[PDB]
Amino acid sequence: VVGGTEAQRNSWPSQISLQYRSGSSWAHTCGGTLIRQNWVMTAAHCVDRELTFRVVVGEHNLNQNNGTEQYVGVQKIVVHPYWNTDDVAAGYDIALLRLAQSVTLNSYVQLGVLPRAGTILANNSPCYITGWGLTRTNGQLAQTLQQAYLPTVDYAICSSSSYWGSTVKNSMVCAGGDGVRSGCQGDSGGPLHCLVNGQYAVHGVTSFVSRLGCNVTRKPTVFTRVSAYISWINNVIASN
Amino acid sequence: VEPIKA
Ligand SMILES: [Ca+2]
Repeated sequence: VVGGTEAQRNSWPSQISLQYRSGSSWAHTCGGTLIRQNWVMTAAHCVDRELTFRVVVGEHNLNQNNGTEQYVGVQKIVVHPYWNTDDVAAGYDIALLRLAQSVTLNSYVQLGVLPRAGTILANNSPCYITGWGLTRTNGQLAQTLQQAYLPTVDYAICSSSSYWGSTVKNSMVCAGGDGVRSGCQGDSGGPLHCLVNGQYAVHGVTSFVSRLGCNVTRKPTVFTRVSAYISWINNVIASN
Repeated sequence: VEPIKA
């Protein structure tokens, strides 16, 4: 997250760190949202590589013991069947991870609330992106979870020529684009949390930014629209 | 389009 502020420890308890094994250690690669005690929602592109993944819940600082973390292996990865790694702009950037164990819920570990199917946010709706992604274009990961205020940019505006043009689809949510604040590498797969009827729900799964840079004016961060996938998500959980 | 990701 570029232009973020450090999140409070208990603000976003559904945020997870998706990590891969790297030598004798683990490296953060993407975010995710805990949606069941044994299921995480993340981006398909985060799990294209043939790597060993684990999920950390209750995480705040990647580099220090918080006293709240639970670590769990990923047992099954279900990518959206229309996902194509060669074509992020086509959409379908979403995957579900079944965890090897069910995690324990507490102040630091909660299920993310998903929007009702088909819900579309009004232009300029208040949302926050969270994650440990780069804090600058071509920078380094955050140590502590960051948040940034990123208001939505509706489809009509987002798909206009000076924004994303044809690259953005109605199955996506755009947010931000102010040139200061944005998602960035390492935030992929994590949540966009938007306040609706007094309750935050996870309306986006972070998908992509401009090849030009993370915080680029009129290139808002682009997210998979969770509410386009409610049936898919329920179907996967039900059959697994 | 740059996935972000990591
Ligand atoms: Ca930690």
